[PDB]
Order: sequence, then C-alpha cells, then structure tokens
Amino acid sequence: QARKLVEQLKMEANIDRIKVSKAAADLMAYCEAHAKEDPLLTPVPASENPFR
Amino acid sequence: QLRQEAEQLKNQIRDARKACADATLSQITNNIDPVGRIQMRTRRTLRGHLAKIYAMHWGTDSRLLVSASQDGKLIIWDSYTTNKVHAIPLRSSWVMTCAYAPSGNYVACGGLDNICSIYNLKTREGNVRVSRELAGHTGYLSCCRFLDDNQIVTSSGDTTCALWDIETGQQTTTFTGHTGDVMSLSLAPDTRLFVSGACDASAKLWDVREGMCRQTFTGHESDINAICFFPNGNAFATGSDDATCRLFDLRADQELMTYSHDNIICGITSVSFSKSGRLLLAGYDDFNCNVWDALKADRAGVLAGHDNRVSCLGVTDDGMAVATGSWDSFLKIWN
Amino acid sequence: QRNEEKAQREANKKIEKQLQKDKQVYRATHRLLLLGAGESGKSTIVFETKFQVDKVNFHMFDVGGQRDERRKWIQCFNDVTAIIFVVASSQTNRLQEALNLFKSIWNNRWLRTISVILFLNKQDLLAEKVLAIEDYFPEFARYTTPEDATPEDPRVTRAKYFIRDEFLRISTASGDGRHYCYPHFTCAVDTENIRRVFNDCRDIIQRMHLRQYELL
Amino acid sequence: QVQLQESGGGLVQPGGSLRLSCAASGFTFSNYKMNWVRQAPGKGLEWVSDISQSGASISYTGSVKGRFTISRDNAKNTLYLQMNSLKPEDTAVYYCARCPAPFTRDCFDVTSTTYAYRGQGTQVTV
Amino acid sequence: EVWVVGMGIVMSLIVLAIVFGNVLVITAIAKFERLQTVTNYFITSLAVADLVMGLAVVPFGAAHILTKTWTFGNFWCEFWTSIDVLCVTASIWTLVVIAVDRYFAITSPFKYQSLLTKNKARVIILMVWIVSGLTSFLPIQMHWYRATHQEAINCYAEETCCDFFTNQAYAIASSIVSFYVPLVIMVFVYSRVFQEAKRQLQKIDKSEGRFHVALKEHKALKTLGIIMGTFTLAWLPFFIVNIVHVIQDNLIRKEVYILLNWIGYVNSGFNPLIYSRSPDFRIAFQELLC
Ligand SMILES: CC(C)(C)NC[C@H](O)c1ccc(O)c(CO)c1
Repeated sequence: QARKLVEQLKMEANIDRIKVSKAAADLMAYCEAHAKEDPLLTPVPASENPFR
Repeated sequence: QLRQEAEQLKNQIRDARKACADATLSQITNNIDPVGRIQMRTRRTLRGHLAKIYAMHWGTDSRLLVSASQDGKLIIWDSYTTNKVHAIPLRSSWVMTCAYAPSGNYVACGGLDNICSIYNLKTREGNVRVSRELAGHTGYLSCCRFLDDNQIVTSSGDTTCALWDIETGQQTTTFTGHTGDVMSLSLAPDTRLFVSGACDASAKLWDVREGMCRQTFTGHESDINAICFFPNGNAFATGSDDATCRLFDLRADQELMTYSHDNIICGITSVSFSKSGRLLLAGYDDFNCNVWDALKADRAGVLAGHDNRVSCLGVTDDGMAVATGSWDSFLKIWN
Repeated sequence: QRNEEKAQREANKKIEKQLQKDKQVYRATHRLLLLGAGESGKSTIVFETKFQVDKVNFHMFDVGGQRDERRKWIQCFNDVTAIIFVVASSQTNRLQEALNLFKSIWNNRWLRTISVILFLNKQDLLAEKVLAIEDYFPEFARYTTPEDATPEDPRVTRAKYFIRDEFLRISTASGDGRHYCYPHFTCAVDTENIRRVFNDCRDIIQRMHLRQYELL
Repeated sequence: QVQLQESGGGLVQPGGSLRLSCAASGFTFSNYKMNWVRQAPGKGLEWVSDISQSGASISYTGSVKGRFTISRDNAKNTLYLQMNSLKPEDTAVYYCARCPAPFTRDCFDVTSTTYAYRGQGTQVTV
Repeated sequence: EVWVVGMGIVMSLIVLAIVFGNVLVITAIAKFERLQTVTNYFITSLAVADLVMGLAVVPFGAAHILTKTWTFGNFWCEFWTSIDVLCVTASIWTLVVIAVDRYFAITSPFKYQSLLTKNKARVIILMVWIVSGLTSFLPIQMHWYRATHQEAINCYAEETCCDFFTNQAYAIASSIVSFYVPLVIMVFVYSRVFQEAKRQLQKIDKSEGRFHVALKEHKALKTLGIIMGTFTLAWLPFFIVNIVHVIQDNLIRKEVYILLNWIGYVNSGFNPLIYSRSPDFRIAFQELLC
C-alpha cells in the first residue's frame, strides 16, 4: 500500500500542462460565444418562456 | 524509503505547477463586462413530498424531473403543469441519490441500503417495477449517473466509485484510491471521463474505459460535498464544507478562481453551472442559494425561498430553469 | 391534445388519493435510530425492526453496514424522534470513546433537536468488574451520591451512578430545553425494555408541545 | 494540500518530560478545534485531549489529567502538548488530528484508520 | 366639554388597535406559507372573527354612543345586532377549539398527528360559525327574541333608538351558549394542561437537577394566567350583569351596561398579543415591517 501511492504519483507528474493564460482564455471564449443562448444570463421575453 | 521519495514526487508536481502559473484569470478577466444583479422569481412550486428532499435530477427532455425524499417516495414531476406523472414507493426509507436516464425510460435510486435499484417506467405491461438491483458496495451510495441505458457509474461511501452494467448485474470496472467517503460525481459531455469529490478534500479525474486515474486536484480544506462540470469539458467547479467554491481546470492541473465571501460560514451542498457557463449556482446551509459569476467573483444574485436547507440543485439542458430541492419538502423552480 | 390533458389530470388525481393515504400512515409511525449494536442486550427483545406498543407503530433502524466514519450519514436522521444509544458500562478506555460520541451528537448543527434515550447496558457484568475503572476517572474517588436511592452493594451503586452523571454533565450544558436525555439501566431482563422506550418517547412529544405553548 | 506534521518525542526515562509540536500548513489554523490522539501498540486509537479554536475550552482524558497540557499559538500555526510525569503505560504514537469542519462545535474524530486529517505520528516511548 | 371629545378619542383608538393587530396576523399567515400549520388554521379563524368585529361593530357602536341617535333605521340595526352576536360568539368558541387543540396534543400525543389532518380542521371552523350562526342570525332576523311588552314595544322599531331588550328565554340561553358553556370547557381544559407541565417539570428536576437545571413553575403559570385570565376578566363582568338584568331590573344603569360591554370588545385586541407569541410569528412580524 505504501508503494501503491508512489506509482500513482509518477503517472500524475508526467503530463503536459498548458499555461493558465491559455487555460483561462479557452474558458473565457466559451462563455463569449454561447452567451446569446443563455436564458438565465439574458432574461428572454415571456412569449418564448414556458414558465410565465 | 517509499515515503521519503514520495515527498520528492509531491514536490515535483508542486514546482511544475508554478512553471505554468503565469497570471490568474482575475487579472485576465478584468476587461470583461460585468453582469450585475440578476433577479430570479419563483415560477412553479412542486408540493408533494412528506420529508426532506435529498436529490433531484432533471430529465434530458427539459420537461420532466425526478425527485427523491426520505419518506420512501420517488415522484416523477412534470415541470410545466406541476403534474405528478408517477409516484414510486421504495423499499428503503433512506435514499440520498436519484438519476433520470438520458433516454427517459429508466430511473435509479440508492441510499443507506448499499443498493442501487433500477426502475423501468416506460413499460407497456403494467405499472412501474424494479428492473434489477445492484448490490456490490459495502457503503452508502451518494451519487448515480447514467451513461446510456446499459451503463451507470455509482459513487459510494466505501471510498470506491464503480462502473456497473444493468444487464447481468456485474461491475464492469472499479475505481479505488480516495480514502474518504466519495460524496458526489459528475460526467463529461462526451462521456469518457468523470470526476468525483470525496471527504479527503480531493477531487479526482478518472477514466471510464481504461479504469485508471489521470489527475488529482487538492485545493480544499474540508470535505467536498458537491461537484459539477464546465459545459465544454475543460474544467469543473467544486463546493466544500468551508464556504468555498473553487474552479479547477484539468489542463493546467490547478485552481483558477475561489468563490468565497467574508460573511459566509456555512458549507456548500449543491453546485451547478448555467448553459453558457457564466453563472455558478451554489446551494448553502443558511437556506438560500447564491448565483456566482464564473469569471469574476462578483456574487451577482441571491435567491431565497427555502426554510430548512438547500440539498440539491439542477439546471435544465436548455438552461431555461433552475430547481432547488430542500429539507422542507418543497421543490421550487426559478427563472 | 385535448384528451392528453384529460389523461394527465386523471393520472394526477389518482396519485393524490394515494399520497394522502400514505401521509396518514407516515405520520402514525415513529422512527428510531439505534446507535448501539445488535448485541442482544436490548436488540433481540425489541436494519428495519418494527414493533407495536399500545397500537402505536415504531420504526427502529440499527445501522450496521457503514464502516467507521459517521459524519455524513448521521445527518440523515434529523427528522427522527429519538436516538437510542445503547452502550456497555464495563479495554483501551471504551467509556471515554462513548463519552465523546455522545458529546458530538448533542452538539451537532442538525441533531441539536433530537433527544437521546441512553441505555447503560452490561449492568450484570459491572458488579464483577468493580470488585477486583477508578484510574480512568480520578474524580470518581472524590464523588458521592447526594440524595438518590432505591437501587445491592453501596460500592457498585456509586460506581453505576457515576456513569449516569458523566453523561448528564453534557446533556445539561447546551440543551436549552429543546432536547433532554433519558438514562436507564438494564441487563438481560429486557422484557421491560420495549415499554421503557414507549414511556420515554411519549414524554418527548409532550415536552415538545409544552415548550411550543411556552409552558416549559 | 493540508499538512499536519508533528515533531518531538523519543526514548526517555519514566518520570521525565517531553514536548510535542504540530506544525499545520494548508488551512486557516484559527477556526478549527484541534486534537491530540495517541495509539498504543496492540490497541486501537484513543483520544487524549483537545482545545477550542481560541484557547477557552480545554478538555482531557481523565487518565492524563493533571500531568499533560495542551496549548495553541494561532499566529505561528503550531499545536503543543507539554508532557510531564510519564509512565510505562504511556508508550504510544501521538497523532495531531483536527476537526473536519470550520466554526463547528462538535467533531466526529479518529476512526479505525484512514481519517483524512491526521499526521504520521512521532513515536513516544519511555 | 370633556365627556364627548374624550370618548371620541379613547374609543376610536380601540378601533385602531383591533383593525391593526388582527390584520398583521392575516397578512403574516397567508403570505409565505412557512407557518400555515393546522394549528394556525384555528388562529386565523380568530383573527377574522376579531376583524369583522373591529370594523363593523365597534366603529358603528361609537357612532351610536356619541350621536345618541341611531341614524340607520330598522333594516340595518337588525343586521348590526346580528353581526355583533355573531362576531362575539364565534370569537369565544374559537378560543375553545384552540384550547381543546392544546388539550389533545398533550394528553394523548400519539393520536394527534395521525388524527388531525389539514382538512379535518376546516370542518370544525365551519361547525363554529354555524353554531355561532344558530344563535345570532336565526333568532334575531326571524324575531324569535321576543322584545317584550310596552316598556320596550314603543322603543322597538319606532325611530332614533334600537336597544337590546331581550326576553327571559333568549337573554339566558344566548348568554349560556356564547360564554358560560365555553367557560366550563376552558377551565376543565387548562386545569389538565397545567397538571401536565407540573408533572413533566417534576421529572426534569428529578433525573436532571443538581446540575443547576419550581423556578419554572412561574413560567407555566404566568402564561396560563394571562390566557385564561384576560379572557375571563374582559368578558365575565358583562355576562354577569346580562344574566341578572333579566332576573331583577332597576339594578343596572344604562351606562354601566354599555361600559361593561366594551371591556369585552377590547378582548379582541389582546388576541393578536396572546396567541401569536410563536418565534415563527415573531420573525414574521418584523419582516413585514421596518
Ligand atoms: C347589546 C349589543 C350592542 C347588541 N351587544 C351584544 C353583545 O355583544 C352580546 C354578544 C353576545 C351575546 O350572546 C349577547 C347576549 O346574548 C350580547
């Protein structure tokens, strides 16, 4: 059980990571393109709203 | 010297995360338009339960939703006309998870009886009946999620997640190595990976086909109670028992933002994202749910209509509603 | 489309005539934890154990399948009416481990309204375990029973009554009248143990109502 | 990443003195109630003492009352257990546990094994 | 002049203390449904029996006193007399059904949740206002109260006055149903509820106690002495001089009979202060204001 933890730590260390600026701009652009299809961010009118 | 070399391996990942750490997104998203105060009013209110509601899952039709409470009842609602379609009785009174199938034909539930049950509801013979129960866990079940009509992943309180098969009742794979009660799980949009938070302050990315572990994220200081997933598949948010939601990106292997305030001393019990991933819905223990922005931590809106807790929360696949079940037996749909 | 809405409310009101029938059988059955064990000291006489005293249905549930850690599944028993906390009176200081479990149930953020019914079992083996305990609690040698009476030996009575006052120092420190503790002594004569929970759960509902009416 | 690293201990004579210290990194030290838990060889885990998150309430096992004491220092994040007047029945591995949740009156503490917030433990023998 | 302008202020302040206190119970019960319990169905029936008494009996009783002339004829005084006995009898009988609700909740606690549904309470509220309607609108509109001989015949429906000359078969029977039968039940009930809070407080201070816990016997008697006390002190001085007015006349004035009937009217201003002391009600009051 002691050697079964260090074997996992070698697999989680040998990975290729990207920059945080590349990771955040990939996340920020997804909320930029799909912002028009968000009924909670943009309060759509009550004719196309099946709850009012 | 296996523990001595583990400190060299743990410090190898720690300093490698500083190599990719260049700027936080709070300095990157400083030139974006803020959203401001939003106002969600209670549209519907489904009042049919007799005890505390522990889980709900919205069906993929964006119309029906299943809810589970701790009196032994599994009620499939119709969120447009507030009509109870079905009302299934359960064998065990204490359930704490439920899941709607993405084909609409099946429903699942589990709890302190260490058993995931499957109920077939689109039958042409009679009423609803239990299809097949899945008894291989030695701890209470915490979350259930359908992959298709034949595969399900269930996390339990005996430190192990497990991918099952509805036919023949056997476990296909298994996932070990949390050392804590695995309290929740989520699913990817493409359904090839899944995350799972547990009681050792560590979310953990897995693999369905290979059955192995990819990464492990550690940024919380208490037990993780809920988890969700960003809609593009590249990140996830995680709420714990210390009033903090943290957004982890699975391609930089570290945190992005921490959602907290000065005057919140409760814990998160439910986390979900919007359709565009801009709002972060988080249920709390002081009876109200907050609406955090995802890029800035501006704490946009507060919705408060509940009495005893907020135990579960869900957003539809078209993003048209938010339903928050609670410990006062009332579901409320917000818009 | 018009017949679909008529078929919807026909399936609606059929469910409502069953949920209102199941409501009156849900509010007539009293749920009960059992956070001791199935050690047949108070278990074989009384997970689902269902008995019935005076035409009242009780629902006792001994949780055994969970392994060690109880900080996540014990908060699903906050709508219960009472917790039964069977504990052996008589190594590795097994009494203090129960003194800290009772201190954690009493001070939880969700179980702060539930009133514990405390069974101090293993009583018939305490008289043999006292004549040979006092090193685990140094205040036991400086303690004497003030006025209580009606127990055999005076040494085993003071030893038995020390354990009961060890729990009531916690039960009377942060209660604020919302919940009480009901200590008892029993050993294998558990025919008069089913009614002992019945007389104690009857006082739990009465003190719940009297405090709501500001009479207590 | 949370860390509870202990120090001190060793092999002393019966009746001497010791002082264990527990440096805690990864969490806010000021808003958790801390514990000291020992484990004798052959026995299970056994609770010894605790302290509230400001220093007001302090409790002990009765078998270690008078001899031991427990203190905090919330500015340097260290938990102390000053030990006096030891005994051959005091040889144990002393862990430095903590509460699972902040701002919390109770605790559901140490188990058979695999409590998530605990240290490796320094051996104390006489 | 001090008697006209003095009565015109102190009696209109009674109206503003009943119509305000009993609206604050209605707009706090029916608003958000976190305190719409079956027990609170009895209290909201009391606060509408006090509200119709507060804006249709007391403000018209002030106009009758100060003008000293009934300026509404006969088709409205027979209605205003009927709405006075209806509002008084249904208010007293609501305090009984709250008391028997507290009696069965404490004496037999295992047959209270499974026997008192939310729809078995709407039956008893309809049974209160029908029994209170069998003594108010039946014998007055159908003239079953006699309005006896020529000392009261010319002052029955002439003009300018419409008093309450009832005979010996109505002023005795309608005083028993409105007050005296509710008084016998509400003493027998609250003398059994006092002998349960005295029994539980002995068992608390026997098992516990010597841990610094008769000191709380003053708690179980201060509340039961201002529930049973203000009901008796406000209404029993009227229903004594009403049952002796028909036995022997010329002993009670035309001023002390009116004044002892207004001590009962302010009993409907204390009922938002007596039965609404719940902590759920206390947060609900300060949420609606400030
Ligand atoms: C005399 C007047 C002004 C009609 N008030 C009547 C009084 O409120 C009342 C109420 C209830 C009653 O039963 C009686 C006498 O039966 C009298």
